[PDB]
Amino acid sequence: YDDLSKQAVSYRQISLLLRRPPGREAYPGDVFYLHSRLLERSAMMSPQKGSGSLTSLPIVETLSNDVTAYIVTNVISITDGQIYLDAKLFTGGQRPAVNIGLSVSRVGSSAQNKAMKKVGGALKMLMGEYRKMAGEQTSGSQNVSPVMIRGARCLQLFNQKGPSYFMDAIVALYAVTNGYMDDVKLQYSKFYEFLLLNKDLPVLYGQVNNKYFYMYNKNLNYFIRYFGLNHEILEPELKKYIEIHTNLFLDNYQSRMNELKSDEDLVQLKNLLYACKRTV
Amino acid sequence: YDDLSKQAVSYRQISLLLRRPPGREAYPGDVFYLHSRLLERSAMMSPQKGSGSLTSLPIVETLSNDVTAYIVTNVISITDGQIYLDAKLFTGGQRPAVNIGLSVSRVGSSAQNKAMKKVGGALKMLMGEYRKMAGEQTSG
Amino acid sequence: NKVKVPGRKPQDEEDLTWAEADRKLTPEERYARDKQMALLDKMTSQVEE
Amino acid sequence: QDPRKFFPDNGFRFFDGPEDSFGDGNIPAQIILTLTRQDEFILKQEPVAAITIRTNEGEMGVLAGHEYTVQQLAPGILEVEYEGGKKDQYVISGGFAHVNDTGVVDINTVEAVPLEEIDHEKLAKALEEARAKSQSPDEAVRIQGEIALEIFEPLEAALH
Amino acid sequence: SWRDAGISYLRYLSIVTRCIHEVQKEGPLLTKNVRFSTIGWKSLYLDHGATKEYTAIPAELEKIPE
Amino acid sequence: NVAMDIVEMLTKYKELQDIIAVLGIDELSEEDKLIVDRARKVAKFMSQPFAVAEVFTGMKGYYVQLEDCVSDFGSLLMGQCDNIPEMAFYMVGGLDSVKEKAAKMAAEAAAMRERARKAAEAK
Amino acid sequence: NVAMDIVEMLTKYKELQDIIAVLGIDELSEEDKLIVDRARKVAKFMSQPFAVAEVFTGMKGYYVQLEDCVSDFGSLLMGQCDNIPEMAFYMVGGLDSVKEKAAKMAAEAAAMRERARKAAEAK
Amino acid sequence: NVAMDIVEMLTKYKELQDIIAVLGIDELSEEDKLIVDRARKVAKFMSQPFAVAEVFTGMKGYYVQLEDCVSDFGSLLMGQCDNIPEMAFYMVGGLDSVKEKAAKMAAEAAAMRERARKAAEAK
Amino acid sequence: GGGTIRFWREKLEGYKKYHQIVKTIKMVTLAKYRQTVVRTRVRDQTLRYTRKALDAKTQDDQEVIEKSECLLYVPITTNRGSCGALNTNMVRYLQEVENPKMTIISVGKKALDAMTKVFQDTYRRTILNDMKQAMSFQFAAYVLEHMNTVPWDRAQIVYNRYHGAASQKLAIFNLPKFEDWKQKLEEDSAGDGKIEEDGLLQSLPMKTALGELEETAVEDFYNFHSCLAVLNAVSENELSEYAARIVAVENQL
Repeated sequence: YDDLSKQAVSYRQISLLLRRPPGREAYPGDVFYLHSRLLERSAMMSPQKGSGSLTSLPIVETLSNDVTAYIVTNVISITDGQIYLDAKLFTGGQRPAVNIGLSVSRVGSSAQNKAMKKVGGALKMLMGEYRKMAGEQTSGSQNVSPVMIRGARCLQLFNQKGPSYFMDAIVALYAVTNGYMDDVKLQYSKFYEFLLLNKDLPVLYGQVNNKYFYMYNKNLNYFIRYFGLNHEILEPELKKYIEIHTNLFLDNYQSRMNELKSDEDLVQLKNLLYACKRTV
Repeated sequence: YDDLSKQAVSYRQISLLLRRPPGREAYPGDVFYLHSRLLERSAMMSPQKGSGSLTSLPIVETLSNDVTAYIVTNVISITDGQIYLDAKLFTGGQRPAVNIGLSVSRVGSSAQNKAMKKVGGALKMLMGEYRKMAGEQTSG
Repeated sequence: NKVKVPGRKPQDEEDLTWAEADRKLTPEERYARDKQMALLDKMTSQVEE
Repeated sequence: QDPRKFFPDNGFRFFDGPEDSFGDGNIPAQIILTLTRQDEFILKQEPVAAITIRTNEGEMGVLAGHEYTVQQLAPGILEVEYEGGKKDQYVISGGFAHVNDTGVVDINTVEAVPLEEIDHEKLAKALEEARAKSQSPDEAVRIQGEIALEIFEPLEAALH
Repeated sequence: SWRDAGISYLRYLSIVTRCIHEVQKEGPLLTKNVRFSTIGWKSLYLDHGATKEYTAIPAELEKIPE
Repeated sequence: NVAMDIVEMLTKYKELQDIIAVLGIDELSEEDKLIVDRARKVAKFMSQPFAVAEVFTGMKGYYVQLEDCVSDFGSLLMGQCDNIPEMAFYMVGGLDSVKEKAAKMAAEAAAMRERARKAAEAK
Repeated sequence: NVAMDIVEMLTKYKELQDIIAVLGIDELSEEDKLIVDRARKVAKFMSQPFAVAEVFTGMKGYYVQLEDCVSDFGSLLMGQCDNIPEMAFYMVGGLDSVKEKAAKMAAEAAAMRERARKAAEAK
Repeated sequence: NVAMDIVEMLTKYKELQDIIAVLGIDELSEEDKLIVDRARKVAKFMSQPFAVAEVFTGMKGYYVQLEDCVSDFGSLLMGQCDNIPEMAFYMVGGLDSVKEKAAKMAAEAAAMRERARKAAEAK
Repeated sequence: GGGTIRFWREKLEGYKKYHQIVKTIKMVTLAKYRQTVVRTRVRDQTLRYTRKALDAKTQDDQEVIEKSECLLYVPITTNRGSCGALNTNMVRYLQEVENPKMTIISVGKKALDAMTKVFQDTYRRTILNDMKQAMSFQFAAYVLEHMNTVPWDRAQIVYNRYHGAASQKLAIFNLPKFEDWKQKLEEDSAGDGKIEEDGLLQSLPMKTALGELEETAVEDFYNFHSCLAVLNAVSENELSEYAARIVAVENQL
């Protein structure tokens, strides 16, 4: 549902022209029951009724980042969660501009999957620890904590333009929470992911000891989605893929990157990193 | 009176349901005159009238330490003084949690006794300086 | 040579900060982490001793 | 870039040192004393009739028109004598005395306290401590006791 | 004597000053003067991101630099 | 008395975030830093994992009895547990669980320290 | 990319304005004051004279071309032009005009210094 | 003119009272301490009694005319009445009455001196 | 609209609390300034023979760099901020004077984060006096013992001179090297007395009488006077800090 505030302006027009009494912010008063009737139809139906479902992703415009307007409160009271998009972060560079402090979900682990439950349980703790430190201008540049590193890398990974496959996300977040992407600098956090998902380095550089685990098939997702990476068979192969990817990266690409001093090559690299932020 | 803010809400209900013209914060205009009908009956009577007296201690609840509200501004405009309690002091062990700077009695010393005027003048000259000193000193 | 200011560009240094996190509580967090690390190190020594 | 926006002053120039004289042919009648502890003076260009300093070579005595001589001050006492015949004794902790032919004295020290601010009772305790420290065979304590005794012995001799 | 032991003239002056501060009477002047002998300072130097003490030149007067 | 003392401490805690935000922790007395750390431990300690919040927390709930609920807060009120770290109080029940979590965190910290030692030994 | 980086820089400058107006620029880290000087140069550069406003700005109007606008902002973004003062970016179009204005201002400031020297000598 | 000069004097005295609490009265120049004394005299001179309260406090009231007040404040601004102390101006009306108070103060001090001197000399 | 008014009310209370806090800082700094101003009556007398010994004509830089091998610049910064432009102007002077042969040993915490980000390799360390106990001759002895780690050929001690409560300007002490000072002392003791710079004093009799003085005593003379110079610098910067903080706090208010 695109802007429901417009759906309420239409109801206000209809009501007030029909000589209905106004209310708060000019609305008739029963504009809450409107969205209630609309959104309570969302459900995950019982097996008696076919195990069907329909998700609802209503959209509400906001004026100067206020959540005090009548319609916004009426809808937050109805909807389970919310995905708060802040202009200060959109304008602040990062896109999508979700604010985790104000965005929540009242379903949690039960919605997401086995493979994603463990990663989210790690990421929630990492972000709760990183929120307390991230306000500090990094001064202990070598004395920085692991959390300050992993949280920044995860925020880099959160930058997107389009969607991402499940297999193309769990591995990228696993490398962050487990610290495999700690030696590379922040700016290269997404070029790393691009090579991790679309340019298999061990298959290129010949370091192929893993039996099956490679990020080219796109069908391993349905094994991760069932067994989970925290399993006897996927965990060691995952480690013996990511560690060689990090090693080959740090050796060949990171070293070549830091050696750039020319303005032309530096800008070429800059545009490449932004492009990797976009496509991935 | 515990308390007149709710008396005002009741008057507002009675008025609006009877379609009396509304006003600020959906209160009628003469809601001030209501409390003046009441609080002005409090008085120290004359020696021609038995020398009786009626004191009043009207309570009025604030919200987020607001004093610019309508009922509060009216009762302050009416009363012969005021008492201002604070929650920041109620939580800090200062119970009663007064705010001496905002608490006022226009009846300053004529109410006090012979023994109390001296002590109260001393405590005023003490607290007026204690406030200036504690406000500017560090936490340490 | 002047300054290695951080930024989004690779020649610039890491910007580990997060605009979402508040700066008002940062000094209290710094002091808390320093005190906690000191206590943990002292506990390491006390457990060995 | 701005071409040298800053042009700092030399701090030496904020002081007013005496200018030495050759062949002036006039002898001062009374010196102009200036005693300074760590940074602050206790006396600024006071007329003084005489002064008496202690050194490693021995005790010296300065009067008006004394020859230009610059030398250490051994840690001990320092006597000033005004034109009125009175006196003022000061304990010091090293320094350098700069005398002038024109009649100026700059006794720059690290400390300067009158004898009146010292008590013999408190001194007697420090004496045996410094002595027994000198007895202890250890380079860290022996030298410290020697220095403390070096400053205390003239005090114990002068208070008596 | 203390000369060849390595300690400089200025540490010797400071020790004599500390002794004079010990012996002198209780009063305002001693309150002014104890400040001029007590040891509170340090040295420090920045690592890549952290602080570290440069303890090669000690503040305590008994010791000798190396 | 314990409740009123905690409520009296937290108001000073507010008045001291008012200051630390500007000056810094260095510009407060040690008697003030003590109550700052105590209130900072109390605020994190009064957090509690619930059995219903297993979905969000991923941690089993704890049922804290009232008597233990006073002995623990009073022990923290009078400095009886100041050597214990701060985060050990985060999202636990009684004081026994706090000491368990402190022992845990010290174990993982020694693990990171010796792993850094072995990483320096390796390269 | 240049536009997004410019917008990010101005976002940080807006957050730092809350401190600059209260304390001052001196209480910022070296990185932050560099970011402030750069964002101030960006904001001043964003202004340009128009032919319509010749009555007011007292300057001939410029038509900054699109291709020349990106290279200028990118050079101002990569630190390629930091020795230029801030006021050189005010009410100009293109970095070449900025350098011309900086030359004019430097010449005028020098000439004022030699004029003051001549006046002091004659004084 | 007299009123505007008094307003300027009082504004300057406020600025200097925002310094005396900082530095001290000796930090000011010889001109500034003069206007400080004059402004204190002016402020004490504004204090006027009232015939309304004459029964309560006992002191008389003074109905001072307009032009006489102008001549008084002009004399006090011109400095031709500066030898008079500050406390004489307190709670009086007109320059022709503060002089009575000053004569009373001087005679009372002389009487205390005569009393004390003879009391010490007799013993 | 309720969120807007609540936000503005919270910002109002924040500014009020911030105001009284800054007012408290002003009171503390005022107490320290009223203590330290007692020095102003008594200063300006201890360094005059030090001037006479160490001072030389204004030597242009570019010749000093070619003459020398490792200069030294000692900036005396503060321990805590809200001072003004003292630290920033010191850093600006040094990056104005920056040359391949320099080394920086500073005094203060604010010289630790700033200089290291401007001067990567030349900056070495700093010295910190927690000002609970007033500075001393042995603090300057500590600073000399730190400076002497280098075989420096010239030491430019930068500091802030307190001309008045509204005037805290820069100032420098250009200290020579001991061996060079002794050689210049001899070469100027031989020839006649002729000043080569206005405002400079003749000291030929002093430069002879020091020749009458033995070697160890002349080394002690040098070190003692350099220590007094450092001490005057520290005291003047202390007072300048406490005087400029009031200005940089009233403007904040």
